[PDB]
Amino acid sequence: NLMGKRVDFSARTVISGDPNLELDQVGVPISIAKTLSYPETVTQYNIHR
Amino acid sequence: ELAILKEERTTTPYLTKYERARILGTRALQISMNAPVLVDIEGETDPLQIAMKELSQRKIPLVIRRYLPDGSYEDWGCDELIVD
Amino acid sequence: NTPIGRDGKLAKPRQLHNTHWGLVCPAETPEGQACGLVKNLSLLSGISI
Amino acid sequence: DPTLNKTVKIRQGGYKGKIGIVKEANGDRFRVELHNPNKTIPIPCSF
Amino acid sequence: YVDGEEEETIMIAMTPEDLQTRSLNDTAKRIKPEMSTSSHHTFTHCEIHPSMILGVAASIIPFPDHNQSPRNTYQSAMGKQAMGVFLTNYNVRMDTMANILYYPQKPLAKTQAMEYLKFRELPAGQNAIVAIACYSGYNQ
Amino acid sequence: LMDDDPVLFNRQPSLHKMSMMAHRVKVMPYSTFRLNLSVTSPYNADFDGDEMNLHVPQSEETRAELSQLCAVPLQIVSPQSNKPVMGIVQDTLCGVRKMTLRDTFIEYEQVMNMLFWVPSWDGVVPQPAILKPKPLWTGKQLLSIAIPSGIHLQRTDGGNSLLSPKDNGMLIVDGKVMFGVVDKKTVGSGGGGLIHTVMREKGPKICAELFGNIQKVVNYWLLHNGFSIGIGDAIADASTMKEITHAISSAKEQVQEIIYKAQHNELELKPGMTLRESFEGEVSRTLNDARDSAGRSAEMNLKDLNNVKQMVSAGSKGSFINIAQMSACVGQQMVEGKRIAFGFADRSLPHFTKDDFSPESKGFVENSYLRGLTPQEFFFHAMAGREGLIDTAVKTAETGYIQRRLVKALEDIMVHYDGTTRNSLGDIIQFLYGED
Amino acid sequence: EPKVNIINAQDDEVELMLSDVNLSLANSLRRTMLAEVPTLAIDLVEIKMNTSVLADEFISHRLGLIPLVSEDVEEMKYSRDCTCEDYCDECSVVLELSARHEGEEGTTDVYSSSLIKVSGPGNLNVGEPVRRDDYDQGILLCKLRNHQELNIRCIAKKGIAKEHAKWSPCSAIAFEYDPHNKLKHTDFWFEVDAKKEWPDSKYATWEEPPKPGEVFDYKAKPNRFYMTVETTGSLKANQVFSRGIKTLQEKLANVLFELENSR
Amino acid sequence: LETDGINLAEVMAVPGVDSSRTYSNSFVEILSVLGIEATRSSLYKEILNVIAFDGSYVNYRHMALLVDVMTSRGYLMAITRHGINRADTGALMRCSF
Amino acid sequence: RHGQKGTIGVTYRHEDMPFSAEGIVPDLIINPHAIPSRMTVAHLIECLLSKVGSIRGYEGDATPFTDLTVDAVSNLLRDNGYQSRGFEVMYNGHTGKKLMAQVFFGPTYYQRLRHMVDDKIHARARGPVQVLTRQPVEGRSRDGGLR
Amino acid sequence: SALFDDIFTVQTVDNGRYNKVSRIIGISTTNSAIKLTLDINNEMFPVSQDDSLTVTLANSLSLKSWRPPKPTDKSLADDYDYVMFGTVYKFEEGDEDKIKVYVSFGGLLMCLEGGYKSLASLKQDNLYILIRR
Amino acid sequence: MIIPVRCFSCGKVVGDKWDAYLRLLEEGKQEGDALDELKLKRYCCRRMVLTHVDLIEKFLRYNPLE
Amino acid sequence: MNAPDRFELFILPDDVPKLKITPDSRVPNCIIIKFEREDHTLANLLREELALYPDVTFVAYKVEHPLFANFVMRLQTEEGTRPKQALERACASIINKLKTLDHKFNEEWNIKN
RNA sequence: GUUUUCGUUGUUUUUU
Ligand SMILES: [Mg+2]
Ligand SMILES: [Zn+2]
Ligand SMILES: [Zn+2]
Repeated sequence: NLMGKRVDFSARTVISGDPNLELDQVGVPISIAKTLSYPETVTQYNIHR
Repeated sequence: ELAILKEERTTTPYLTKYERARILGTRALQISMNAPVLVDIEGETDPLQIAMKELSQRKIPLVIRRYLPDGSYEDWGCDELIVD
Repeated sequence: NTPIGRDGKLAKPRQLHNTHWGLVCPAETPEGQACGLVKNLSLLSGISI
Repeated sequence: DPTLNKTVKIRQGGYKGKIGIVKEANGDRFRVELHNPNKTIPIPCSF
Repeated sequence: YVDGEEEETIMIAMTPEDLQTRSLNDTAKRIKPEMSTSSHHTFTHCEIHPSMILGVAASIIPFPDHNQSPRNTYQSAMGKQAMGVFLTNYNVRMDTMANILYYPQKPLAKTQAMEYLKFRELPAGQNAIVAIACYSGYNQ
Repeated sequence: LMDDDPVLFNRQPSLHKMSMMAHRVKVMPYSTFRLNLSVTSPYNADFDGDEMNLHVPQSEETRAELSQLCAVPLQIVSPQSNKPVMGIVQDTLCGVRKMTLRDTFIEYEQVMNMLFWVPSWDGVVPQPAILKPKPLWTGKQLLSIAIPSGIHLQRTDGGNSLLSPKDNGMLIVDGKVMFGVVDKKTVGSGGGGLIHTVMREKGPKICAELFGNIQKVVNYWLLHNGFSIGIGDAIADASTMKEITHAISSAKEQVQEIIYKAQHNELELKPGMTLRESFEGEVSRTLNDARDSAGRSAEMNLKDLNNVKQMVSAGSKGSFINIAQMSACVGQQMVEGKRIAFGFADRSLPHFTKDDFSPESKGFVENSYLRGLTPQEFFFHAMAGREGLIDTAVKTAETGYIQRRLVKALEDIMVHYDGTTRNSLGDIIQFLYGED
Repeated sequence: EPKVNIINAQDDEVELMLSDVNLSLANSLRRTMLAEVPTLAIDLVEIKMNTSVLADEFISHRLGLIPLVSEDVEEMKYSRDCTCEDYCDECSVVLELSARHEGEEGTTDVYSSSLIKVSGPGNLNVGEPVRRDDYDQGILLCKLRNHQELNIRCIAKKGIAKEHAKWSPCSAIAFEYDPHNKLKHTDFWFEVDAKKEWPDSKYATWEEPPKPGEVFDYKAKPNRFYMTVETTGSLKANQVFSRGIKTLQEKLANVLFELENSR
Repeated sequence: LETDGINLAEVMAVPGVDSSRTYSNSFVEILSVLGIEATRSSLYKEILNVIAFDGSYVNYRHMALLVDVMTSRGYLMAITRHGINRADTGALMRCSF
Repeated sequence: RHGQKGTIGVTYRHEDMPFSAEGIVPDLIINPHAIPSRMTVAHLIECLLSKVGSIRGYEGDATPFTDLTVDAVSNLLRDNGYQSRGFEVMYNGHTGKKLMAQVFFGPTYYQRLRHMVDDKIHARARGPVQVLTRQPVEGRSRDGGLR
Repeated sequence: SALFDDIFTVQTVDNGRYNKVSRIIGISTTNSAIKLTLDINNEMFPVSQDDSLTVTLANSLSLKSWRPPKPTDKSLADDYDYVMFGTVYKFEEGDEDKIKVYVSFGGLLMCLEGGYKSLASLKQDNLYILIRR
Repeated sequence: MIIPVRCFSCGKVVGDKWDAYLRLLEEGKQEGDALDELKLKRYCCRRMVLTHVDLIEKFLRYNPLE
Repeated sequence: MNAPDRFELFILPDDVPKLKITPDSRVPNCIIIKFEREDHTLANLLREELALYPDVTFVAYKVEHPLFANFVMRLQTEEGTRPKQALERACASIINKLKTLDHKFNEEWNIKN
């Protein structure tokens, strides 16, 4: 439980290869992104957004 | 006794990637908390680009504190570190 | 099944031996822990009653 | 909302002519499940 | 018959042909032994069909004598994990897991014993037109 | 979770720091994780059924830290042996091998399309190598277009000349391919490589975009050429097998003479190695020589067009002895560092007489996969394969144990502002990290 | 400039000599016919009840795989276009099949003939199940045994093969040109020689075999192509050819219309 | 000369033998006779000999630190439970091992 | 049937695949890389003889230790008016162009495997945890949190 | 504008492993000791041994993004029948009179052994190689 | 288990010919010969029916619950 | 479960145009055309016809990624001709060539029967 | 009206 542990905001699936993808890039299934979320402050630069 | 005088800051004048990133993240979080911005924001709505800009301009108002293995700390100002 | 146990890695048991000639499937075997120990009747092996 | 849990079918749109059921109707917008596809889609109330 | 221990004290003819002492040069075939160190042979038994030393899964591979043994073992293990037709009464049986190919095909290249295994009768795959090529770098 | 957002990237087992990275989100439909094919090398994985793991940041300081530290380009070079870890691989690698073939010519509009395939293109089309009669471009030209400017490279392959009579050797100036056929030794993960120098000079971003454009153009050209393989690639002409058979006969004669030597109490004893053990060593050396000469003759027979030969030359997959065993001869069987033993009393199989020692009589394979394997040699190969798989299964676990123990051994050590190497307790290990 | 010379034509197939045109254009037109031909296939399969031994979705899928007489598919609107609530006869067609096996022994082999055009945007000659012959029951659909009834009601809708391969009107469409590799667009693999190891193209007659000493002309270009326009039966190879041409033409007209409108 | 079995002190002084370059494959005898640092030298030598026997290379500094770490106290700290746990470091670590 | 596991990279439409002079497109494409690495000679023999039978209309025995020569199969195929080694010219489907090489092309028996893609997809942001440790629960079936 | 000119009889032609391109050896019939090696596409310009070939080099053919050659425009190449664009990658300052000028035409190499004055003008970067017939 | 409606590869409708193909089989006409009769040239087509396995009858063999 | 819709392969969304223009500042009289709901069928066809034009300096298209019904092309017509006019010229040229072949095929099918 | 929950421990199997 102390070194290793189950952690939220973590996903697992099969890998895929793509020449049309950047080295640092990665192809993310859309449903995963919708499922996952990033807490983010309400700032003026994005308030309308 | 705890700090080290400004003159004997024997540490390199460059900024470690460690401290560099710590500074960048700290500044980005600060601005994201509506902190006043020491540089201008044109369209860089995201905090992190603003933080990187303020760093390149060396306009980040923070001071390092480098704890030596002996335990003593020396304090380096963000503006004086040699950004590489 | 080989009820020898996994205590002690060793190589003799999991290793194939000439004396399975025509007795167990030489190629089929489990992977990892079960590899080399569990066996299978060859297509012409017959068991005495 | 008691206008849910009932058979509903589409009159116009990209999936015109598909049966479905209503699950969530937070407000002024209806989300519907479909039978042939194992998916649930939004759609305005009027379609 | 012969058990493991009985196998040792006997001399078998690995083929029906090998019983008769033979007397050519084909580059598309395996190579048989020389067998010249002993001018005299007293054979005792013969191999009905040596390819019967396999397992049920192992025998499904075509020409397994042309690939690496580990590959054969892998195919043997995995074949038990490909979906297909295993029973006829599936519909009546209430099972937690059951998956069936719509159109199982008896493989074009089929071994002999498969008749005994009904695999042609109970196939678990399809024969598909294939190309061995690098098309869009997505086949890697 | 919006696109381009930095996120973590973790695969197992995590042997070394390159086993994990952080990436920029690019959401697409379908339910698999899509990876630029170069990333695989440090991940040492293929699409044979491999999963993946990821973690998403929930704060900005974390997001900045990832972006600035775990950025994949930052880790292009490997301190492991202070060299690049990734490299151009597989379809791209073998394809680029063929792009750089001297008699490589490209049509105008085709060149136009590839040039458009580079998002890092200058917008300035190069002149063709030939202008009369028909304007044509060489793949070297497009490759140079991909490369950034101000780049330089040379490599003298085997003491060659500047004229490169073999088309071997390599030279780049200002990122312009001067000559040579690109290979793993050039664009692999080896040290000093083109990729390495690009990293060193043009920093991370340029070297990563280099990989991206390389994939783009290489794969596009290949597509518009295609590449395949056929069974015929693994079969030689009759005279070649004749020579192979003569060599095999000579080697077996050598072994038989060694047998007549040892049996009459005439074979000399090796230092610290018994007459039986000397005999075994001599036999093994003879069989190795036999298979080596045979595979060498076969390879020599091969035509350059052979997809197998093209492939070994490209080296993105395959090796010489692969050809040797595929076509010429699998060769001698080895078990625990020895031949096939007498699992039956005084013989390995009931189908052989007692007390035989001919190469085949103790585990020599003369055939190849194309020739098929007789049951005895099949079984010896199967024994070897079972042994090897067992050894792999044992080694992976034992090595994992060793790695765990070691990492526990040195989990706290650090370099410090003083430059010393001290532990959590502060006891200095090295007076200077690497003395440097 | 474009030329046509039918070598062999048929209801299902049209095999012609297309020359004096571009390789790219020929490929594009082939793609147009194969994928860009709207057609009509069983889409909305609906079971009032069933008793057969096969999965309802399996039967539905096999039903979609049924080519339907699609002569007037050009005329009927897409279902999406039509503004009527639900479908109407002008935006979809109604067929029905309802087969039962009676008798404790035997097996009633349901056939596509059992599918019947209940409705459809008349008098459009559409929704008619395609058959090799009138006596040809058609494709075997289902086998009903003792006390096995089948009642179903389906709705088909006009669509394109791009949307789903069931709409593919052409069973297959080959292609070639320059069978002698005069343009040398391919490198011929071999061990001794490509010539004695490679067969000869069926269209090889249309082009002479290049002379031994003839010097290569790098101005040689793909001019004469070879074609056979198969149809799965829902439409005629000539109708398929013409309709694919018309679809390409309409796409180009729309593209230029956008060119003028956006400006 | 390459010998089977190791008897460091006895052989080194043998006539006809380079006592100044005599080497043992066993670093334990190096510590016994040639103290700590030469023991570390033979240690690393054999380590790399095994590691690079394949020809594969690893950056020196890492192996240097490794051999250094296990020579810190001046004697052999064998990599097992006893030596590492015998370390005077924080209990929370040594126990965790 | 030769340990050649593979997952679906991507699907191409009928037009999208490259096509033979006969118009035949492959059902699936594979990486030439594996063959030299894996030495699946029996795989090539299988595809060849499969094409031979399909052309000839029969089912061939695949029993090993059988002297069926690949050269004999080549004789039969060349008799069938086909490239003895299964090479076939193939065309870019996207442009219709010839492809500069010729393609080993044919049928082969293949097998779908239980480990379907969605069998494994899983995510977790917040939900069930172990009461004993208040930590994310285990198991994809049970909202497992990545260890 | 010809930075160099000479006519060469092909001593040997070498396809070697390559087929579309042949490596050739020729000596300037005008002057011996001018050893020229060149790489040229067999098919696009076939040749054979002992072929006397005019050889000429000019830095510019105008009598930067490349564009299809308008037939309206003329060029020194209009007189020639096989033309390459190349780059000067080694202008050797060798022996007393052995100056080896090596030019790469995007992969096509060439060895030019000869007098310095014969090659003194050829200390350039991008040279067009011009061959008659 | 039943005949496919079309040829996977090209999409040629094939189900109808099955009964006819089976009839051709009844008289032991050679596989290749019968295939030729059906005007099924492309082995992309020939393959399925050449190795198509039909087992719906085994389901009919089972006494249906009704 | 994340797979995109099949019917959208040809349906253009209302908010987006079928075509999108963008001038290429990096070189003179060069534009960039962003494409939607189109593939090699139209792309290569238009590209070849245009490439046959003499008044074009550059032209090239590519599909960014197969999963998306949208690709791009970078045209540059020489100074006199702005790219858009050569594009519509190629459109009309292919229109007339296709109509010619259409009437020809009508004639040949009519006569053959 | 906001709000709001399913078990363990084992076993065996494979998944790399
Ligand atoms: Mg795996
Ligand atoms: Zn309507
Ligand atoms: Zn077909």
